[PDB]
Amino acid sequence: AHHHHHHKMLTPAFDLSQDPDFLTIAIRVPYARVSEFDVYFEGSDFKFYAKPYFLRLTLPGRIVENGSEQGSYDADKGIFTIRLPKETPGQHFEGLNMLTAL
Repeated sequence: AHHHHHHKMLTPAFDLSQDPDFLTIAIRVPYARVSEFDVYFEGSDFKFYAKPYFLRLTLPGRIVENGSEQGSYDADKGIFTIRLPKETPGQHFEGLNMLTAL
């Protein structure tokens, strides 16, 4: 037997990874109705916009603003990736596996 639970802006699924220089956020946007996306970051705050998607995260550490962030999109897979430079090089961000949309 199957039971489905259903609980409009969408919150996108996403996957996180890191190395000592960057935090990488890969955002699943298959149902995007735009081909232009906007990202804002400030300290540990992260926002991503692409109608109908909105994603806000509080990151486990801070990101530096110096224009060195790296954005790219894969139209085949429907995934936007942003690499965000760590304010403290070598800081290992903890608990990424349980980070959840604000």
